[PDB]
Amino acid sequence: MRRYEVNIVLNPNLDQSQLALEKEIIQRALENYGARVEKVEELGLRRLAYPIAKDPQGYFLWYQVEMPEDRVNDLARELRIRDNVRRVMVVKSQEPFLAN
Amino acid sequence: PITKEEKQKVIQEFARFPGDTGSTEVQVALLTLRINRLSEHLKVHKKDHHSHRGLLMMVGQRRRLLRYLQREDPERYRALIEKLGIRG
Amino acid sequence: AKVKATLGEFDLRDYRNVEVLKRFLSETGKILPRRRTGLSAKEQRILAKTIKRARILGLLPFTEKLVR
Amino acid sequence: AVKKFKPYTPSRRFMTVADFSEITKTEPEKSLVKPLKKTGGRNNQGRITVRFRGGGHKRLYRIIDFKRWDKVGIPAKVAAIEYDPNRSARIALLHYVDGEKRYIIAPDGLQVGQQVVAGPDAPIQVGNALPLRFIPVGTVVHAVELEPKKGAKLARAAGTSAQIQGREGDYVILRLPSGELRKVHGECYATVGAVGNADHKNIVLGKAGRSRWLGRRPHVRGAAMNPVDHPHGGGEGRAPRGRPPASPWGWQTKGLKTRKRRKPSSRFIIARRKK
Amino acid sequence: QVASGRAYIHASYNNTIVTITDPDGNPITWSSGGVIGYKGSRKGTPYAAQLAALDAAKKAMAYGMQSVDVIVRGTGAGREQAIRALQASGLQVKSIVDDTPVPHNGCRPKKKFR
RNA sequence: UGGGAGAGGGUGGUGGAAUUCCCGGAGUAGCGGUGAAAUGCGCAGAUACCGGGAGGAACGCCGAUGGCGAAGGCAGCCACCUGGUCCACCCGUGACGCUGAGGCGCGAAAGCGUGGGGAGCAAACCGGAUUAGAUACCCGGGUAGUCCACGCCCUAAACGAUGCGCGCUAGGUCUCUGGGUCUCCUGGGGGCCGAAGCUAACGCGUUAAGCGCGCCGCCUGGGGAGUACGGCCGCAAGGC
Ligand SMILES: [Mg+2]
Ligand SMILES: [Mg+2]
Ligand SMILES: [Mg+2]
Ligand SMILES: [Mg+2]
Ligand SMILES: [Mg+2]
Ligand SMILES: [Mg+2]
Ligand SMILES: [Mg+2]
Ligand SMILES: [Mg+2]
Ligand SMILES: [Mg+2]
Ligand SMILES: [Mg+2]
Ligand SMILES: [Mg+2]
Ligand SMILES: [Mg+2]
Ligand SMILES: [Mg+2]
Ligand SMILES: [Mg+2]
Ligand SMILES: [Mg+2]
Ligand SMILES: [Mg+2]
Ligand SMILES: [Mg+2]
Ligand SMILES: [Mg+2]
Ligand SMILES: [Mg+2]
Ligand SMILES: [Mg+2]
Ligand SMILES: [Mg+2]
Ligand SMILES: [Mg+2]
Ligand SMILES: [Mg+2]
Ligand SMILES: [Mg+2]
Ligand SMILES: [Mg+2]
Ligand SMILES: [Mg+2]
Ligand SMILES: [Mg+2]
Ligand SMILES: [Mg+2]
Ligand SMILES: [Mg+2]
Ligand SMILES: [Mg+2]
Ligand SMILES: [Mg+2]
Ligand SMILES: [Mg+2]
Ligand SMILES: [Mg+2]
Ligand SMILES: [Mg+2]
Ligand SMILES: [Mg+2]
Ligand SMILES: [Mg+2]
Ligand SMILES: [Mg+2]
Ligand SMILES: [Mg+2]
Ligand SMILES: [Mg+2]
Ligand SMILES: [Mg+2]
Ligand SMILES: [Mg+2]
Ligand SMILES: [Mg+2]
Ligand SMILES: [Mg+2]
Ligand SMILES: [Mg+2]
Ligand SMILES: [Mg+2]
Ligand SMILES: [Mg+2]
Ligand SMILES: [Mg+2]
Ligand SMILES: [Mg+2]
Ligand SMILES: [Mg+2]
Ligand SMILES: [Mg+2]
Ligand SMILES: [Mg+2]
Ligand SMILES: [Mg+2]
Ligand SMILES: [Mg+2]
Ligand SMILES: [Mg+2]
Ligand SMILES: [Mg+2]
Ligand SMILES: [Mg+2]
Ligand SMILES: [Mg+2]
Ligand SMILES: [Mg+2]
Ligand SMILES: [Mg+2]
Ligand SMILES: [Mg+2]
Ligand SMILES: [Mg+2]
Ligand SMILES: [Mg+2]
Ligand SMILES: [Mg+2]
Ligand SMILES: [Mg+2]
Ligand SMILES: [Mg+2]
Ligand SMILES: [Mg+2]
Ligand SMILES: [Mg+2]
Repeated sequence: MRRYEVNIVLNPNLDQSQLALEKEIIQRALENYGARVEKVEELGLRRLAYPIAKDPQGYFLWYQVEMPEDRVNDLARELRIRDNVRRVMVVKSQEPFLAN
Repeated sequence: PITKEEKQKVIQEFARFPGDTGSTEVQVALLTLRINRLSEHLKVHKKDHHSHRGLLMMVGQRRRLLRYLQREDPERYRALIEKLGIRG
Repeated sequence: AKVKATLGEFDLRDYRNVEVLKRFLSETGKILPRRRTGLSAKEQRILAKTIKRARILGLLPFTEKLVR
Repeated sequence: AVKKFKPYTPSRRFMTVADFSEITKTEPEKSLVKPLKKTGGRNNQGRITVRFRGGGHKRLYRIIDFKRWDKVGIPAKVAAIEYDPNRSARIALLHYVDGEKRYIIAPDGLQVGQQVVAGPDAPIQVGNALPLRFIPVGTVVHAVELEPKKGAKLARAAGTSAQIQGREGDYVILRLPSGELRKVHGECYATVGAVGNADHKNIVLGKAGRSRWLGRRPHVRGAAMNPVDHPHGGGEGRAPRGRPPASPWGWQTKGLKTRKRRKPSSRFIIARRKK
Repeated sequence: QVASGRAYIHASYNNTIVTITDPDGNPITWSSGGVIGYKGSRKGTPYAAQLAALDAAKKAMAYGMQSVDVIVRGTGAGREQAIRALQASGLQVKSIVDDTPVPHNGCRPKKKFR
């Protein structure tokens, strides 16, 4: 097991119930791939720096998780399988590096 | 990778006295463990020639240690290489 | 005026900190140099990578145009 | 991984044969084979209408499931990967948990023991059939229906694949094995992944007799014939074509396009092929 | 007809082409160092770019064009002269923005540019 | 044992800029190009502008006088797998070391084979100019190739033109990266300037080209010639 921060960005122009069906898919995906979800920070719609898929906004999910190191690629790829999942970034979690 | 737990089993199953961490046996054993993990990794990643240099350096290192233990103890040499299934 | 001064204590890896990180990009979207950033050698590499990530997550621009 | 031979005959020199590594069962499912009528290129009139055919190895035809919307939602187990002399792809025997058994053409990377399923809700997984409108854009796909419920017409030979490029209304945009870009209805089924046995094009027949085994009788050059036979016939000694290169029947055979202009599918061919 | 629009200055070391668009970027009219009888090296001079800009605005203002946001591309010597000309034409130059294409180290340049 | 830095390597994925092309819009008399031109392209609607699409390659800023690697070489970003290396504690083994003819493996670019891919670029090639000529430089085109996979080739100004290891002989200064008690002290790299000394001089100078020891490789006037013959390797080119 290792700790990863799974970033996901969704389709903003979705009702919260389509948005619910997508999170449930994600949920079952993290579930069936071995992740144990610690924290979960869901910032929602957010103004984009540049247009993504013709959309200046996205719905930003974030999951601190703990999964077997040898399946995070397959999981991440599986998150991308959906068309409303416009971005996914799984990162290795690190203790912070600070200034001041 | 090798984790601290598997690495200690190797030291445990090869220490001479349950505190020893640097004898020829525990070194040959520790190298043999790096090699096979690497030797297998190279069998999949055939173009990782840089890591292969690492493989040769550990092989030479173990061979020099095995050359030393055969001088000081042909009996314990033979005992070590069999427990690691090494000769070829 | 350097950015490490113009900001209190921050985490050089929170790639989600747009308010902290955007302060490290010129008016034209480029990663500022240490002569503007004020970070050290080792700090500058960390900042840029986490800037680079936030660009991929759409949190920071890769480039903005120049206004007069 | 095509196999070579040491040069212990003239022909063994260059001959190559498939490795058949992935084949797991070597006699066909008796319930799914019927006799394949060798034509020799002859039609119902008895006439040769395709020259240089015949005399090849006897074959049983394996019935292949080109629909698969036949059995929506019914999971199936890949039980065997078999040889099939009637196509370039290998074939896979599916034991549907239904108890029903069917052959599909075998996609690359398909593993005996895995499960496949057909339907709108099938996971985007190699071997699964879905209507085109539900496969993600960018996905590589094969055994594609050309028209809804008419059956898999596209990307069926060893190695081929169509790629899903975009959607427009009821239609999807496919890059066919030829590189042609074409509109195909979203209801048309396709199976995720490329056809397997992609090494099939690297086989070297190696001797004349191997073409005979395949039913391919020897081709005779027009230039080798006489003028009653062929445009290129005749001449004292050898002879260049001496006219635009023609078929036996007179039509030009270097670049002369032959697709019909007013064909209805033109409204669906986006861009002609490549290379 | 439209009142406000955008003014685009494509300007290389060869020429300076001004096209005035509408708010939607659809061109209202255009001009360049060729629309004023210069052919050749002269098409790339500052004066050429001035007349090109003046012929651009005088053609667009003749469509009711009053306000332009000035988008500037290239680096040719007729660049600054074009912006100056647009503020002197009579147009309500509401902006100047440099949108020169710059790759993030992409396609290999011609030998002339390596 | 516990830590740290890193474009070290391999695999899968993935982001934005940009160019080319296609489509739709809108729009008109040119564009492009050079020293100046022409070729080219453009009323068959180009260029310039917007929107959409495809595909390829390369990763701007960070970025450095930087880092890593044995060398060649390595630069978006993410994960996986893997190497080397450095530091601390001074815990374990007890000289187990150094080098290294052969051997083996690695080895820029180009080139070669079988597939694939092909946006840009561009040997060849064509055209335009220049010129006495111009099989060049400059311009417009342009096929290999550049890219991927696998297999070959094994070359180089493969350079620090400086083999490897150890020990010893002032410091000043800048920097990367560890440790400390964090002024500063100490390691390990990267440069600079310089003591003694070396050097034909230029220069070198704790990153020796100084003082020593070990081992290896190599030189013995220029041309002929890295050619011939032989032999080995290679598909060939050609290498040794
Ligand atoms: Mg998606
Ligand atoms: Mg963090
Ligand atoms: Mg053979
Ligand atoms: Mg033989
Ligand atoms: Mg042989
Ligand atoms: Mg097979
Ligand atoms: Mg029967
Ligand atoms: Mg029949
Ligand atoms: Mg009949
Ligand atoms: Mg009859
Ligand atoms: Mg009859
Ligand atoms: Mg026929
Ligand atoms: Mg026939
Ligand atoms: Mg067939
Ligand atoms: Mg078959
Ligand atoms: Mg159709
Ligand atoms: Mg073929
Ligand atoms: Mg046959
Ligand atoms: Mg034939
Ligand atoms: Mg013939
Ligand atoms: Mg004859
Ligand atoms: Mg007859
Ligand atoms: Mg006749
Ligand atoms: Mg005739
Ligand atoms: Mg004839
Ligand atoms: Mg004849
Ligand atoms: Mg004849
Ligand atoms: Mg003759
Ligand atoms: Mg004859
Ligand atoms: Mg001829
Ligand atoms: Mg003739
Ligand atoms: Mg003819
Ligand atoms: Mg076609
Ligand atoms: Mg000009
Ligand atoms: Mg450690
Ligand atoms: Mg158009
Ligand atoms: Mg013309
Ligand atoms: Mg007209
Ligand atoms: Mg014209
Ligand atoms: Mg393409
Ligand atoms: Mg001690
Ligand atoms: Mg002792
Ligand atoms: Mg090489
Ligand atoms: Mg090469
Ligand atoms: Mg090639
Ligand atoms: Mg070109
Ligand atoms: Mg000419
Ligand atoms: Mg010429
Ligand atoms: Mg002449
Ligand atoms: Mg040229
Ligand atoms: Mg080409
Ligand atoms: Mg290769
Ligand atoms: Mg150099
Ligand atoms: Mg040399
Ligand atoms: Mg040496
Ligand atoms: Mg170094
Ligand atoms: Mg130092
Ligand atoms: Mg002196
Ligand atoms: Mg001396
Ligand atoms: Mg002197
Ligand atoms: Mg001097
Ligand atoms: Mg010096
Ligand atoms: Mg010093
Ligand atoms: Mg000589
Ligand atoms: Mg020779
Ligand atoms: Mg040579
Ligand atoms: Mg010879």
